[PDB]
Amino acid sequence: MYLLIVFLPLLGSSVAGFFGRFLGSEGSAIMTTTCVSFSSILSLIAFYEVALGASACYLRIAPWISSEMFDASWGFLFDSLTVVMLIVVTFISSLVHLYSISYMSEDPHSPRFMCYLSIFTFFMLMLVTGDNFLQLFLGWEGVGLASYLLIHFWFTRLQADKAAIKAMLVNRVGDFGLALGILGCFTLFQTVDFSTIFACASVPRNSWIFCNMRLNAISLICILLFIGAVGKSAQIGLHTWLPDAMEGPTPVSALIHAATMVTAGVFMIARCSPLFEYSPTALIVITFAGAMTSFLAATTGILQNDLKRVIAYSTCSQLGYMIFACGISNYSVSVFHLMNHAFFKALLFLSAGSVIHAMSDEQDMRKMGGLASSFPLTYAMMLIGSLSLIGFPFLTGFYSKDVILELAYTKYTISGNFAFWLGSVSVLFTSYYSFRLLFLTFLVPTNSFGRDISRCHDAPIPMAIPLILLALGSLFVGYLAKDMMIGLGTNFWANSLLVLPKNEILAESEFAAPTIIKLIPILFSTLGAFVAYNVNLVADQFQRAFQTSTFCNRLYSFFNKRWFFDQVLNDFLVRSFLRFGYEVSFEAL
Amino acid sequence: MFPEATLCFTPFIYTLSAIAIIYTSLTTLRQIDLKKIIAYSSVAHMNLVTIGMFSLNIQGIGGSILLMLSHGLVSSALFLCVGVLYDRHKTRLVRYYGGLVSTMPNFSTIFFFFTLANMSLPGTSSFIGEFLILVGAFQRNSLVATLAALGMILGAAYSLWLYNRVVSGNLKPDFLHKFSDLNGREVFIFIPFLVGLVWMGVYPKVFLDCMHTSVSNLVQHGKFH
Amino acid sequence: KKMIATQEEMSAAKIALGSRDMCAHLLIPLNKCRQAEFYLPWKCEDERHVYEKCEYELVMERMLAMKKIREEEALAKQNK
Amino acid sequence: VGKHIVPDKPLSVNDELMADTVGKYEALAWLSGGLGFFVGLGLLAVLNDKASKVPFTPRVYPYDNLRVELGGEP
Amino acid sequence: GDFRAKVWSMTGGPNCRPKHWRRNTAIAMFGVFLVCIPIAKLSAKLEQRPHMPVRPIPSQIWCKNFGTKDDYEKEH
Amino acid sequence: SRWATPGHEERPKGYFMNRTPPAPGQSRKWEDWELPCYITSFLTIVILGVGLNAKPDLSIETWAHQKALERLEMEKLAT
Amino acid sequence: DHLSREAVVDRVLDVVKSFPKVDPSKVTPEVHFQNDLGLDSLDTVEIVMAIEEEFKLEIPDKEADKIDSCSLAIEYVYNHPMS
Amino acid sequence: GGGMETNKNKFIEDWGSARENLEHNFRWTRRNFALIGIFGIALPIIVYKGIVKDFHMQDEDAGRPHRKFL
Amino acid sequence: PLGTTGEFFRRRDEWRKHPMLSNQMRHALPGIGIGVGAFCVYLVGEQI
Amino acid sequence: GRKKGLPEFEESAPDGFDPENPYKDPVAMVEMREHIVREKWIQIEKAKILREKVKWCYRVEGVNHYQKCRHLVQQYLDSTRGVGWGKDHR
Amino acid sequence: GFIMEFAENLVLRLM
Amino acid sequence: GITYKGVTVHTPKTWHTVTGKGLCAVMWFWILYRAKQDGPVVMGWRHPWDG
Amino acid sequence: AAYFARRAAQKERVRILYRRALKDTLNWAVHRHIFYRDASDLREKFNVNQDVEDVDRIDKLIAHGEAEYNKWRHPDPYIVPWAPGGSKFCRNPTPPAGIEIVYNYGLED
Ligand SMILES: CCCCCCCCCCCC(=O)SCCNC(=O)CCNC(=O)[C@H](O)C(C)(C)COP(=O)(O)O
Repeated sequence: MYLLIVFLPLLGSSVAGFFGRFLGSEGSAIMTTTCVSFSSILSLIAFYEVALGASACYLRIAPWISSEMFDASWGFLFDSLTVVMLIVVTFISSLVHLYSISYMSEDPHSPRFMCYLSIFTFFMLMLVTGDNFLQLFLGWEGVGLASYLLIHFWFTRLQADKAAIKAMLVNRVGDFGLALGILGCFTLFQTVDFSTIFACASVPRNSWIFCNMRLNAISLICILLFIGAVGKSAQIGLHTWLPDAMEGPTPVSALIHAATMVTAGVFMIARCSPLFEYSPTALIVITFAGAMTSFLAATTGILQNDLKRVIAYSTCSQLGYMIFACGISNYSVSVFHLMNHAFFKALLFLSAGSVIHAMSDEQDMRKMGGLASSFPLTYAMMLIGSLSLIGFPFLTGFYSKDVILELAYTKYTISGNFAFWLGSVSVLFTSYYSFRLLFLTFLVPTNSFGRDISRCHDAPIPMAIPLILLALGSLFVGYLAKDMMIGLGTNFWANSLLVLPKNEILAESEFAAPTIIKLIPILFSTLGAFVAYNVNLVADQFQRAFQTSTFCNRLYSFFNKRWFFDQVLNDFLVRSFLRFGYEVSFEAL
Repeated sequence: MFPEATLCFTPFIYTLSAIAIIYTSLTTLRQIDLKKIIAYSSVAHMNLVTIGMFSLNIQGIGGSILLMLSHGLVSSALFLCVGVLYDRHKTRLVRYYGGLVSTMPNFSTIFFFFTLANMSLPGTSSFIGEFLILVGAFQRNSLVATLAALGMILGAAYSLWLYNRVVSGNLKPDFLHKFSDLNGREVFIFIPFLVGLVWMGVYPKVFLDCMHTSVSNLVQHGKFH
Repeated sequence: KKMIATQEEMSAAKIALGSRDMCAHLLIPLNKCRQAEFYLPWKCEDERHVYEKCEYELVMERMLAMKKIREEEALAKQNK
Repeated sequence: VGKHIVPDKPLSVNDELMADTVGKYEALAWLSGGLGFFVGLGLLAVLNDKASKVPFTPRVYPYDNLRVELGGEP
Repeated sequence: GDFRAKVWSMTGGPNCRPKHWRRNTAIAMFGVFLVCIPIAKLSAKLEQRPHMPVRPIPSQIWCKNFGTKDDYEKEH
Repeated sequence: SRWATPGHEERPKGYFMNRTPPAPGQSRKWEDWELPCYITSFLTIVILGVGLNAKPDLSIETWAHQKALERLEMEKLAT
Repeated sequence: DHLSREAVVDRVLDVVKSFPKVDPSKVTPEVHFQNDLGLDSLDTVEIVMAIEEEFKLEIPDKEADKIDSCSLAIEYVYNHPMS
Repeated sequence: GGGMETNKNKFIEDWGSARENLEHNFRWTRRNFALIGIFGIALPIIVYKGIVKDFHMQDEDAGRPHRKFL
Repeated sequence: PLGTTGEFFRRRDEWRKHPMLSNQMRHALPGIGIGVGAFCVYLVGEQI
Repeated sequence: GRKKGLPEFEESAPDGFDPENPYKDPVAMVEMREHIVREKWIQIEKAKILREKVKWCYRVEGVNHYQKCRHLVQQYLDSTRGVGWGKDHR
Repeated sequence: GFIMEFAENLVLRLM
Repeated sequence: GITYKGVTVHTPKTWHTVTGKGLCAVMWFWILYRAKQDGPVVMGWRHPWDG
Repeated sequence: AAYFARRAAQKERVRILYRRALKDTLNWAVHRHIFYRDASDLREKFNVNQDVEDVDRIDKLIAHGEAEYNKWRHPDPYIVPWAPGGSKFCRNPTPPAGIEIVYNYGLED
């Protein structure tokens, strides 16, 4: 039954890809949805067996790469973290397949699309279930490939081709880092097996020669692995591909670049916590990176005009909260927040997709508005998702976000202080852009085209069902899973996660914090909502500045153009390599 | 035959191969002829092979041999793909092609598979040799392994750029307007290459089991401890 | 506040190393109940309250201890 | 899509490969200022020395700080 | 479009509406189930559960590898 | 209606490997290379799939594994 | 579905009728804006922008400057497949 | 109209043939001298010195003399 | 919409006074009434 | 023709090899190289067997692995220092 | 008789 | 739908309106209930073991 | 003539400049009621100079107006999704005409 979980989406993708000419759109929609849904049901059973039953499963198929001590194998590991990720991936994938059945119903090429969705699901399952670094690397590259294939699904569009190539190249830079880390792991421990490495990780103290420098081997390995995490989770270094990945169809944005694949870096840090716990330097680096990323994405998202762009920058900021939770040695909280984000962000992407479908593919919020009454169900879904995302009390996002902020406050270190400040201000920024989206899309007097209003329609049933299920999740999953995952002294994770005693801060965060510290998230969120209301409804001239002041205009541009990060990178790095390839290597030599 | 000289010249070989991988990959990036792109790719792959074999351990030599065989399959298949295109259209210039996915989907799929194999995608035969060579190099010199792992980034870049400029996009009917997908002979020709690539990629044990004793004795020759 | 749970009991109950503190003799029943009740939050409420009160007291004692040390930092400063 | 443009002039050497209102070095300067914000925040956190104002003593585990349970010599 | 009706693909091309798609879908579902039977048997044979579950679980019906790794000193 | 009304493609679009079908009732004429290549492929499958699984395992790893077991046994049982 | 010439005529003439200088008595589907209706060519630019919003089109700037009459706008809108 | 062969464009073929005959354009300029000095000589020497030092740093980490090379 | 240009554009926007396209801020908290009433009924029930 | 069974080799190092001057008995030199290779594979196979013990102790003992695997971890890490042809010479 | 036992013997003969 | 000077707006499906109203009503009730149950604890007035 | 054409080319520049300035006024305003005033104010800039007759001065004003547009231009202008640069542009295009598919290629005979 455990092999069926992993290989059912592969079977569905194979039938849709190799025999889609016999099934057509309808057959391929059914075949693929059934296989992923059955995998989801078996995943729920595995969660009952492994996490609730406290009975981990180990399955070894065959050796993959056996060369002396090098021991990469086709092996599967099912512990608590694994089944948590299994539920997230399979459930969101089943819902997204069901949604796509109706969302892509008028697209000419739906069978290829469904085959790609299923192959992505299979590679993600291979990623989260691997019992060694090499099977994990196979899953890493496979989800990279499927993401590339789905981003340029509309192959005639030049923007999509550029976006897909950019995503693959940024991910390869992370894969470089990840592969170097794996090489270091094998060199230090003479194995790539997770169980062996985690059993041995506390012993080594030796120094290594890396690029003519003497460094601590464990620290070097952990930083190299974190580079791959930075790639896959769109952190500060390698973040620019995520907003451009919105070129793919909306279901791809919901499933791939918001719920499952974009969180692979967080999952890998959590799975390797028994190794990362013996590198304080790497944890400091991770803390800083996650914090910087949350602030970067939050400030960039407040001026975006495209719905999908706003929701993608949200994802990037939320991924930063999850990375610094890991960097302050609180992995259970980061995984809890990952599971919580997979409900609200998937609800938000699918609700936005419903709006865009209803508005004849209009995506600019400046041509929307006055839509609350025309799309009641979609508006309600977007409200629920937004309230859960901003951390409205007792909703799903409230139970993890504020615990991360309280833990950062309790980390009495330089990087802990840095993360507390940045996450606190990012809360205000995210409240602002969430309510700005709600107000511009649904509540302001309409700025749309009459031809769009006169052709509107709300969700067909294969679209509304997943929206309802995700709304229910975004209301209740946090409260329902809080004690299990982060309850004081819980044994739910067993040996999947490791926190050394010296790093344990959860009690002191729940007990030694001034009551004020716990309220700043509500207060900043309220202030951001109020500022959004004033900017987007009672402001009739706070836009003259951007047309009369050079400094205010450049700042508007700075923030709308993502801090000029893509411009600077392309101007000084990509152009440099491209010019070398012709002018030096080829023409001078 | 000359283990002491082999030791003395190892930094020299490492430097030459690392320079070749970076410079030739970057030259590949700026080539405008199909066959010229596939031919330059082979220079980067063979110099990775040399790094592996001069690492002088099991991972290094095993990976060098496996990558030699895998390259022999993959580059041959890529030349066959370009030849399929040239036999019909009689041009090697990339600019004339484009949008071929809509007229030659079978060729497009096979071409994509061998493009992935040329990027050392895990699951393909070339990844086994590539990663085993990086393992062998890292245990001797971490800098040379670091320079050699840059190939993962550059080879992806040129392989995907080639594939998307040939197969993706729109047709250009002012250059090409008449098309034919693969006939039975071409499909059959491609089948054993696909089978071999997947077979070595997923279960390289059949090859490595027959090689270990010879590789081990090569690695040990000249020393008695 | 003296240690009650032995090493053998904590190992048999499989307590995460960071929850092997003075309050583990109450963590053991709480985790048994949590596992028996599928970790539902409206369940195990007495066990959880007792354990959390113990942990809160531990933190409070370490807060009072730090309050004493910080009022001797000042003694040193005003005598220098 | 519509009608691909067929060249009527000689192509340049770098035509295989061929961000509008801001300059190149100006964009570099704005981004450097943005990153200098993070640097200044880090230096401010250093100056804050939050580690020196922690309101609790460090935790002390039983059994010699769990020496044996953490892999030490029994 | 117009020329794409003369282009053969495995996935069926644009707007693929095979006449017998229901029967073909049923045949594909029967094939996937038949293929899944040996996979399930191999998985049950290969699964290793070192720990007895707290309550009875479905895998106990078909998997007989519960509590077998206790003597890890003899592992090879 | 897309689920209850059957599709319109009586026959698929295109021809597999772009060969026009033979005249009704007739069979496709095999090209000269087909039979030798197919027989070679069958013989390749048979030779590899049988001989590889039938040849003795003489790998150094397998011989050394059995040697390693008995040396750990001879040293464990004895002191 | 496409829009019928009649529908285009009606909605274009309604757009032109809303202009304050234009008197809603001499707007036929063949009137010229700077000859019959007494308008400056910046008014024409505004009317063309209004027609653009009315049918959700993005006319290229070269072609927008050519539209100077009701008939010219009517033919552009009915010949555009995305109107 | 007739044929699968591509309809050649004169400018595209001129561009391609110019690419194939670049060696006739090399002139030994100041820029070329700098580019060959930096990338053809200096950078390989720097990489070689890096690789050798890496081995020497390993040598001294193992309490061994510097390995002679070349 | 004082100038001729703004006046023309405001005249064209008359349809934006559509009854169910406008005053959407009153629809911003759907179910706020039913939820509060249900909470009140539950609270009264809890008294007994 | 080959008899059924695992390959058979001499347990002992060849008699005729002089470590002082190894290029003196060429036949003995070749035999000594093969014997050393076989001995090195026996050490690799020993480290692999010790790794299976750690793997299973981690898995079986869970959070108690630090105290339960300690001796197995020490044995495995000692066998891996100077194993095969990796980062250690002899 | 059995395919594989014959195949075992034949391979041994060829070696 | 209702037509106002050219632009026609279609009324939404009844079950869509009902589902949106009800799910939001459920959310508002859940927030109120949770606030009453465990809001004094987050405010810090009291502790969960108090009693 | 020539003075008529030279004056006509200037007129085109002014009419296109005004069209682009007006479309951008909507990008910075978003709400309709703010657009009304902003459009009225832009129209007043052009009207103040509407009556100039000197041709060199017209050229200088045109160049200044283009430079102003290019500096204060909205970084992220709105585009109709199917227009060039739009979010739907070149998605599922109709196939080109004139494409022939050949059968029975590369036979041994
Ligand atoms: C955000 C963007 C920034 C805003 C941009 C600001 C632009 C500057 C505003 C002023 C620009 C000028 O003075 S632009 C030049 C001033 N105008 C002239 O050329 C002289 C007038 N003569 C004519 O040709 C016509 O009256 C004409 C008015 C063209 C009507 O054309 P028609 O005969 O066809 O009706």
